[PDB]
Amino acid sequence: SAPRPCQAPQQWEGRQVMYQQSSGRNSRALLSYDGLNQRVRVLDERKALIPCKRLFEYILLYKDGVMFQIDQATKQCSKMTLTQPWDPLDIPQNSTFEDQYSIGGPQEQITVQEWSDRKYETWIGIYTVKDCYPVQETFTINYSVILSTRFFDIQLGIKDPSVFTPPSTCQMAQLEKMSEDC
Amino acid sequence: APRPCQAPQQWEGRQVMYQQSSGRNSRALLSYDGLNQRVRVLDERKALIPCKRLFEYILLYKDGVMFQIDQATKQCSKMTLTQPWDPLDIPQNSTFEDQYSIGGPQEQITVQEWSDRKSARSYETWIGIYTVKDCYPVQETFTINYSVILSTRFFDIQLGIKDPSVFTPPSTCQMAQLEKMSEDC
Repeated sequence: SAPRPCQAPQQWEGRQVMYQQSSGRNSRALLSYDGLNQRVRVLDERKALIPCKRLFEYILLYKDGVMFQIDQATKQCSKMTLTQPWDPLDIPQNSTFEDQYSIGGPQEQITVQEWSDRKYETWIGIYTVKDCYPVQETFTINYSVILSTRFFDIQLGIKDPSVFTPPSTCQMAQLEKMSEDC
Repeated sequence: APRPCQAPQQWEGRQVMYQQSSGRNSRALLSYDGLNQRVRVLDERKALIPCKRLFEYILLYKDGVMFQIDQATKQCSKMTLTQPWDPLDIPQNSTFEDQYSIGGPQEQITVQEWSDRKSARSYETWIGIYTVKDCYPVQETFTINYSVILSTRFFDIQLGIKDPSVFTPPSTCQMAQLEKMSEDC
C-alpha cells in the first residue's frame, strides 16, 4: 500500500521565516497558531539592524472577519477586513504524496514528507514523519512561487492566550492599512 | 560566541533549487566533491506536467569548464567557467545569525544560520543553514540587495562519493557544442 496523511498539531507557537516573491524578501517573525480557534498572531523580528523594516504585530481572527495590524512602537492600529477564507496548517486527506526526504545527515536527522494538495494555485507542504510537525509551506501559481514559509522552534499549545486579544488602540482604529517602511 | 563547524567536503544527495529569475523550483541529484573542486547534478522531473527536458551538468572548476548534457540524446555543451569556486561550508569570516530547531520535540535537529555577506563590492549576501552537531548543509541562499536571487535545499545526504565515474563526461563531451542549448520541449 501507499502512505496515509498524518494529523498536524493544531495548537502551537514557534518562529517563522516567510519568503514572498512580491517583495522578493524574507521576513522573520514569532508565530502563534491556534487552529482550534481559527486564529493566528505573528510578531515581526528584525534580523540585523540593516533594513529598518518597522516591526509590526498582526492578529488574524477568522471566526470574525478581521485582522489588526499594530505598530510595535506606537501601538497604533489598523483594522483590515479578511476576505479569503481560513486555510489550516495541516495536510488534507485529498492531498497527494510527492516525496519523503531526510534533512541533515547520517548521525542527526529527521524524516519528512512532501505532500501536494494543488488547492491553478497549487499548495505543497512538508511535514515530519514521526509526529507531523510542519517544516515548510509553499503556495505557487502556475508553477512559480508566490509565497513560501519555514517553521521552527515549535512547542505545542499556547502559553499566554492574551496574544490574541488586541490592544486598547484597536477599539476604534483606522480602516486603511499602514506602511512598512522607515 | 559560536565558532563555525566544519562541513563534510564529500557527499551526495538531492537538491531543490529555487531561482528567482525563473521563479521556480527544480529537483535534482547532487554529487558534491569539494576536495576535488567539482560538482555534478542530475535533473529530476516532479510530475509529467512541465516537459522541462532533463539535463545533467558536470562542473570541473580545476579545469575551469562545465558540460551540459541532454539526458535523452546525450548531446553536450562546453561552457567556460567564470566565477570562482565557492565550497559548501561556513567560512571563518562569517557572522552567526540564529539557531533554530526543525520539526518538533523528540524528532528534531538543531541548526545554525550563518551569514558571510561576501561583498566583492556589490553587497551580495550569502546565508547558509548548517546542522549543529556535525555541520551537514540543509540550506543555502544567495541574495543581492536583500532580494532572493537563488536558494537551494539539500537532503538525503550520504558521505563520500559511491561511483566517481559520474564526474567523467560522456564520450560526446570530448568536443562539445561550445554554446548554450535550450531546456524546453
